[PDB]
Amino acid sequence: AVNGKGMNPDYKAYLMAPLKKIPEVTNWETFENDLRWAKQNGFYAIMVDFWWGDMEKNGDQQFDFSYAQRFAQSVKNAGMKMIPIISTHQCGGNVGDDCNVPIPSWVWNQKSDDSLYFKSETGTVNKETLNPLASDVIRKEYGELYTAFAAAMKPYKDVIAKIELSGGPAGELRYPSYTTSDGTGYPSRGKFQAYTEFAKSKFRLWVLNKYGSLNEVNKAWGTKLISELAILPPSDGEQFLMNGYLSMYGKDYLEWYQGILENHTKLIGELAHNAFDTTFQVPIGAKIAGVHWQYNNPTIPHGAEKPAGYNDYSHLLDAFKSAKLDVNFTCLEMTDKGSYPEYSMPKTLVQNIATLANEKGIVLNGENALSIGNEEEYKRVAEMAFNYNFAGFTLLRYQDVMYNNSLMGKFKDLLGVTPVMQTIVVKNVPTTIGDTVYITGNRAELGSWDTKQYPIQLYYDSHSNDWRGNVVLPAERNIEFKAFIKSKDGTVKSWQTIQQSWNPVPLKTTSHTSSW
Ligand SMILES: OC[C@H]1O[C@H](O[C@H]2[C@H](O)[C@@H](O)[C@@H](O)O[C@@H]2CO)[C@H](O)[C@@H](O)[C@@H]1O
Ligand SMILES: OC[C@H]1O[C@H](O[C@H]2[C@H](O)[C@@H](O)[C@@H](O)O[C@@H]2CO)[C@H](O)[C@@H](O)[C@@H]1O
Ligand SMILES: OC[C@H]1O[C@H](O[C@H]2[C@H](O)[C@@H](O)[C@@H](O)O[C@@H]2CO)[C@H](O)[C@@H](O)[C@@H]1O
Ligand SMILES: OC[C@H]1O[C@H](O[C@H]2[C@H](O)[C@@H](O)[C@H](O)O[C@@H]2CO)[C@H](O)[C@@H](O)[C@@H]1O
Ligand SMILES: [Ca+2]
Repeated sequence: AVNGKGMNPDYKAYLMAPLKKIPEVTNWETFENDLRWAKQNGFYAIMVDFWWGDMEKNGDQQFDFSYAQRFAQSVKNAGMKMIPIISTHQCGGNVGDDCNVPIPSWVWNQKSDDSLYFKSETGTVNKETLNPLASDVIRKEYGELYTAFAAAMKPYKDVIAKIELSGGPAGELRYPSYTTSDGTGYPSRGKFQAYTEFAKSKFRLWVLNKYGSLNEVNKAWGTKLISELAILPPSDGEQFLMNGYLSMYGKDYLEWYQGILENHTKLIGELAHNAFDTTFQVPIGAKIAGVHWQYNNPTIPHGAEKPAGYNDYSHLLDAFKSAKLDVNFTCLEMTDKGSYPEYSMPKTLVQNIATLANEKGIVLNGENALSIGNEEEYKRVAEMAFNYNFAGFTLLRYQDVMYNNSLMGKFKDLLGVTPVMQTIVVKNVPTTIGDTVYITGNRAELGSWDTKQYPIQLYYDSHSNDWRGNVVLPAERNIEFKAFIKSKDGTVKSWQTIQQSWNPVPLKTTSHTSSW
């Protein structure tokens, strides 16, 4: 893996449940059998949406966790684990959505202003999820929902492996900047979503709080604003994305804009921890979308990410570390293109997020953005997952492998692996002062024969005079590998004479000794 390390010893594969409730797909008996089958193919747990629209449909404090409870019961009967996603967003309307579960209708009556929803550059209103600006309403509702959920699911604490929170549209921490109705669907530029009166008002106050008075504002922005009312979000999102973002106004606007999501992250992280830490004691995470289009567009750089709220990923991730939330990213199955007209760079994006997350020490999880119908995509996921220290991978979605045996088989081999620590020993290596020995092999967990970025470093043993090291490997899979020497300058000097192999890697920890 990167930095001479191996794969993450805690890696686990999860299966995304269907969008429709199980009873709308099959019966519980078959479901339990499907779970037992998934478990046999390497899946540790099933991740599932529990919609707010279902749990608190009738009215405030009128909860119904019966479906959730019945679901967990079958997961228990099947000896599986589950990861509930407390989906406080709407189901249906997004790409590939085969459902219709809007959030409780009554929640909208809690305000007379336009503080609860979103409004785009061109006036399009969106109600897929509560506007994170309404932190007072969010604190109350999420707070009550989370605590009610914890109590209702207490009997199933043993089958809950982790809990995922919904931070916005499609359960992702972002603004609803790419939608059909707003004319911003992939792969077009996104539209800023801060045009409600309430949003304008908050930005205005934030600016004034930062500089004190209009005069200081004008001084900092180098503008000639006539009055406080002239402080507004961009009038033209396209011109703003073309070069306005470069000005001091631009930087302030984007800071505030992304800042709303960061504060939201801290808020739900606090509520979640207060509600679950004692009862469940399981990790809590949230999702970051993979807005890969318009990434390298020369005219409107990062023209899709910025409107979505993603301007500075480093700063964004700090909010996660701060809230004590693990991160779940996507687009692990895609490769870079970067050509007109999509200017898509998903892999570069993933590499960047992973690196940042690793540096900050944030537990990293991932998913595939679109359905995978070919083995090649599994390899892409494997390459990313096993070389950038991912702790978990969730496959979307259930039916794709559950009803396709050959596909399910390719996943078991490539992704449904169980990491096991093994000792690799290499004798008689003709190393000279300055050299270091690494191993690289055929599987992604071994760098896929890469000597540049992913080789796994070994350590010299001055007592037995050989090179060794404890490496994490995929249990019960066949591997081939060879050690090689790297110069002080990083040049590959030579390779082990004969290619080694382990068919397969044993399930118990032991050692593989070979000679140069
Ligand atoms: O709030 C000040 C001003 O902001 C916007 O104008 C920006 C523009 O969006 C940027 O692209 C760049 O040109 O800087 C401008 C500010 O000098 C709003 O369009 C405008 O209505 C508002 O007064
Ligand atoms: O639903 C949010 C979702 O949006 C994106 O998915 C894209 C997909 O990558 C494109 O190929 C095309 O199908 O449009 C989809 C929706 O616009 C992100 O890739 C994904 O990370 C994000 O969760
Ligand atoms: O291209 C990857 C390749 O790596 C190994 O082959 C080495 C070989 O062991 C060295 O003696 C020398 O020939 O460099 C080769 C790499 O170009 C693996 O043995 C091979 O299976 C793998 O495809
Ligand atoms: O059930 C999980 C969520 O699935 C959809 O959202 C996915 C989307 O299908 C995928 O293309 C994107 O890359 O990731 C999101 C987030 O997992 C539904 O639209 C969501 O409502 C569900 O929560
Ligand atoms: Ca409530």
